Amino acid sequence: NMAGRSMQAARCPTDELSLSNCAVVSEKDYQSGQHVIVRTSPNHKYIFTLRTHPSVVPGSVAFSLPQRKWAGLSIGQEIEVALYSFDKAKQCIGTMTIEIDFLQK
Amino acid sequence: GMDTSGKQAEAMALLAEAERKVKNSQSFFSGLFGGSSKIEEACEIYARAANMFKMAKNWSAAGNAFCQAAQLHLQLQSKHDAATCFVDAGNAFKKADPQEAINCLMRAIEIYTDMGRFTIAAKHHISIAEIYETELVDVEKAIAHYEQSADYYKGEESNSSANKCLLKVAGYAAQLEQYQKAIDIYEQVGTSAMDSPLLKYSAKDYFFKAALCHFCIDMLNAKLAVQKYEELFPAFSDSRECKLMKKLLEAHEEQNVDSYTESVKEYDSISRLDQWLTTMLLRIKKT
Amino acid sequence: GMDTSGKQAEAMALLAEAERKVKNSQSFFSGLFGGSSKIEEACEIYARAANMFKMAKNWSAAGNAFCQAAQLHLQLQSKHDAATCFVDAGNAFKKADPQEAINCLMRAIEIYTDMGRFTIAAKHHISIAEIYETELVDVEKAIAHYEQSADYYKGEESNSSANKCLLKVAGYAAQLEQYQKAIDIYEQVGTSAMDSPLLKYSAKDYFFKAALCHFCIDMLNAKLAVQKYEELFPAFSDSRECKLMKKLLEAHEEQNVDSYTESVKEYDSISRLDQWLTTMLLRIKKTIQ
Amino acid sequence: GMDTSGKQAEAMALLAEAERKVKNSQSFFSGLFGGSSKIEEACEIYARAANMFKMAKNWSAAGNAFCQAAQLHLQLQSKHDAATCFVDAGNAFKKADPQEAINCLMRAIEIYTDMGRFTIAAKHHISIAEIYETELVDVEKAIAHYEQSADYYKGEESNSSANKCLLKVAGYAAQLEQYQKAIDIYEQVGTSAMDSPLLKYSAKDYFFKAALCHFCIDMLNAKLAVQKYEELFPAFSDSRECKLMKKLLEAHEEQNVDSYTESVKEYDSISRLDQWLTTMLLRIKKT
Amino acid sequence: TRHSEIIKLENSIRELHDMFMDMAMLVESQGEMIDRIEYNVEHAVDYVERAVSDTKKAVKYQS
Amino acid sequence: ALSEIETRHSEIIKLENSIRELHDMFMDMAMLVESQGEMIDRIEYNVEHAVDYVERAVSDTKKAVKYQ
Amino acid sequence: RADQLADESLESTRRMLQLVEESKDAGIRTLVMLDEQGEQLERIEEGMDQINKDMKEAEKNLTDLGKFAG
Amino acid sequence: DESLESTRRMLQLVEESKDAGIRTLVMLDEQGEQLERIEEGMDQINKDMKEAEKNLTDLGK
Repeated sequence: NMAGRSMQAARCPTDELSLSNCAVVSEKDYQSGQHVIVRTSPNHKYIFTLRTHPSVVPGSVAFSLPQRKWAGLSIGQEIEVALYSFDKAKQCIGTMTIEIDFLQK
Repeated sequence: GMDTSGKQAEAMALLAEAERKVKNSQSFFSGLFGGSSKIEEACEIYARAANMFKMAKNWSAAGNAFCQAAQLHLQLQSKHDAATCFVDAGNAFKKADPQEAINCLMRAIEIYTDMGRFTIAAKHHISIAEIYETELVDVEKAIAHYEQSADYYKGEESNSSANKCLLKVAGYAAQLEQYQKAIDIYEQVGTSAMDSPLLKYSAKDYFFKAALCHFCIDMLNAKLAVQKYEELFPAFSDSRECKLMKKLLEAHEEQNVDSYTESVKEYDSISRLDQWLTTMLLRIKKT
Repeated sequence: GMDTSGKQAEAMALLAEAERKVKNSQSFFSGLFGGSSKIEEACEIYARAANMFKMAKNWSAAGNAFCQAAQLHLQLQSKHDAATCFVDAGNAFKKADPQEAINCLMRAIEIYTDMGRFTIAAKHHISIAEIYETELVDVEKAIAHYEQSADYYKGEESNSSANKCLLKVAGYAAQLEQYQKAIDIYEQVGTSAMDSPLLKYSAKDYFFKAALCHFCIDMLNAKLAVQKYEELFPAFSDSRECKLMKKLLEAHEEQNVDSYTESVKEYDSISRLDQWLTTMLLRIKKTIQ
Repeated sequence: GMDTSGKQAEAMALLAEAERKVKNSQSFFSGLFGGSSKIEEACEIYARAANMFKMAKNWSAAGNAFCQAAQLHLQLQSKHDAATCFVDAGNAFKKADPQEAINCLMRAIEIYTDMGRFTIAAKHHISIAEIYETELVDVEKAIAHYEQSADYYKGEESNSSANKCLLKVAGYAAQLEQYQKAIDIYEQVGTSAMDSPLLKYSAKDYFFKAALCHFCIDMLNAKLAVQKYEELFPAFSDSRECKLMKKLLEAHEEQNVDSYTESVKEYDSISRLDQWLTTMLLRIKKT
Repeated sequence: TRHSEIIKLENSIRELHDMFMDMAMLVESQGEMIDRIEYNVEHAVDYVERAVSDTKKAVKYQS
Repeated sequence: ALSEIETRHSEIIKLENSIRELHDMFMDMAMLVESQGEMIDRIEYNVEHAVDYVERAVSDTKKAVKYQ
Repeated sequence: RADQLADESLESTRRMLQLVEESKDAGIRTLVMLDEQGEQLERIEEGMDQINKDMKEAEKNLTDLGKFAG
Repeated sequence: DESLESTRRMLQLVEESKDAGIRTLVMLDEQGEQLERIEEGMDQINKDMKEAEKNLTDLGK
């Protein structure tokens, strides 16, 4: 976990979790709220917040379609996922500017 | 011959005087111990009796006589003759009852592997795989036989035969929905074919098939895979396969059935499709 | 897999058996003097172990056993079987160690040509050149091997194989070596196909290649050779390559890079490149000043 | 280079030991009567010496050694090996000096026919005809060899092989201002190609040639020949050849040389001719 | 549209011509191999027949 | 322009004919060469079996001579 | 624009005629050629089966003779 | 209009011929591959038979 483990990408199981923007994980692998860095390549690292779900098969994280695409995650693909720790004294977002557009025309 | 059954009855009698010969082995060879050649001619009469059984179209009797001759002759000597007799029995058993053909072919396979003959062994492996396919329904055993035969072929750099066997295996696996093996094979064979000029005209088809298999599992990665194929081969996009794949994947972003239905109908209007592609498309495009 | 491990175990057992058999064989030759069977049965054990070991998926020791058995068979004045085992060991080493395979195959080639078989020697030379050039980056030795194979083929009027080898050699020379050999070989192969039963029209490409090499040498030689081929071979006159070459030469004459670039672009669009003409054309363009 | 120089050095050495072998072997046969093994050994020494001469790039001496081995072996009452040695000597003599190659190949053909095998005899006959044609100008000997080979091929029911020789002979006969043989061969092959499911396309071609040569005599006979061929081959008129020939006939009827030449030039422009047709047309135009 | 389809025809006919150019040499080389193998097998059969027959007569009649 | 289109009609007729000749031609090719392939397979098998048989024959004969 | 129409039509007809006839004659020569290899394969098959029979019968009779001698 | 459907027929025939010629190439290649193996086997048997018969005949003396 701390050093990171190879894992297979999975599809998000439920709509609510997909709307939560949380990387759905297996309870036996991670715990809800944990932050993990997904290494898709030496230069491609992404940070996700982990949320547990009973249907998550061991050894995989369920990613919603937006998450996968943004991070280029392919279902059934292998990625290296390692625990990532935030520096809250410096990484607590005070002001975030978010672009909003209708998701569907 | 339709009227050669009187001498096939006489040939049952010939196998019977072979029986008299084994009776000699029982009692008379004590004084004829040097008559090993006599046993050989007994096997010879066995064989020719079996041969005219074959001429009389009595497949079961011909195969039984072949197996008996093989068993008698394989007295720890002349193993090649025993293997030939066993494969002849298997060929005779191919029609009518082929199950015992399987075991006799397995024995011949073992004999050849011990001897060191590999092309014949792999050919018999393909033979048993195809008889499984056409007569029985087991496919996994056929898959294993094809894998083993391809391994034997590739051991001696027999690249083309192993490539075709692996292509058939990949097709079966795709039919058996094990897509990782299918994509690995379709793309290993495509990249190998593109290497030499003599086959550079075929890689496109393999690439297209591999793309479909890839598009079967992960839609989001299908675009990346097709881009990788296009950049790998500059002349892949120009082929109609890449354009049609791009049309399908870009239309699949929005839920309009008419678009891909008319695309596939238009493509079919230029040439008929096969069962594999049509079935794969029907299964996949449902969702 | 059980099959693998069992095969390796029995292979080690039978290799030890072969070693003790040969040592006891040396002992018995003086002790009882049974002749030379002992050694031949030892060689049979070696061969069986080697074959079943290369069935164990392991190659290097299989080829080593093949070479050892071949040597212990050749020391009994038996040559052809030893040479075949040498070739088999080279095939096994192909994927294990190129140097050992090459050495064994050279031994096989020399013994074969000593026997008097040229076609086998030429085939082995071609295999040597192919393996040498595919993985090891070098040509000149490959060129020599191809030339030797072509000479062996021509020794027995094998015109097609020698022609293909000479064509490959000339192509390699033109890519890297000087263009005199390429010009000669290309012209000869092109002119040796005017009465081809099935290739009565393919020589044009060869002629074009020759012309390209001439244009690599100088414009004057380019035009003189183009004319010579025009009169000597009337059909090439109506060839598309002839018009393209004339256009390219006339454009290069007046130093207008746009005309040359557009000509090559339209030619490629009309017909796909081959990755060998493109580099030649780029080299020609590099000397437009 | 150095390889050839060495090969030649040890080959001269081997020839020294070979002459020693023959001399001492006849001496040992006279003084001890050791059998005939020594003669065979001398024969193999001659064979290997000739082979290393060939490796040394000295064809004359290699062929001489091959001929010596062949004659000594046939003196040993064995022909097939002697015939093989003779044909090898002929092949060695093919280049450099082929004159004695002719005689040795004739001897090989003679021994083959005495044994009674025909196909190899016909092959050697056509090879000798090719040698005469390429290296000599005596076309009569080439004609004789070609017709003998055609006779052999036709007698052995090898129609396809015979047809090629017949066409060659017909062309050569037409070359030397003799048209009866050419006309007969052309018409016969055209008729034989009538019902061929494959060759039918070219049935017209041969026919056309005949008419041209048949036109060398007079006009009305050419008209009769063309019309007769047309009735025999109803589709023959479809091709342009008939139109061109009618143009030639009508132009030549009224001393319209200019139209004759212009039509010939137009046909050349659409489809260029060969030396044979061009020469025949100019000869026809001479009158 | 006619221009596009005739360019497609141009492509296809060019590839067909190139493919025949490819088949020709392979077929000729196959024939060249066939002739040599035929010669060698005929030599082998003749030698086998004569050698075995002569040796058999010689080793059968001396007794 | 009328003559041009008439000539092009003639050309399309000729093209149909030639593509009506090449297709059947290629089919003939395919069948004949498939037969050749089958028969070469058979002869190759027989040749290999003969090779093995003669090799073992010489082995056994030489051993029998050694017994003498 | 009829100039380009005529030019392209002339180019098309010339190229189609030449390529069609060339491909025709090419395949034609292949057709004529294949039969020679067919009959060569037939003859070699005959020869090899003759060899096989002769050698097999010779060796079996010779083993019989050797057994008789011993 | 007939010209367009004729063009369609030409496309169909051309593509069929190409798609079958490609496999003609392939099968020609396997035939060529088989030829070398059969020839090597033939040469090996000839070499073995010659040595065997000559050695036996020499021993007969």
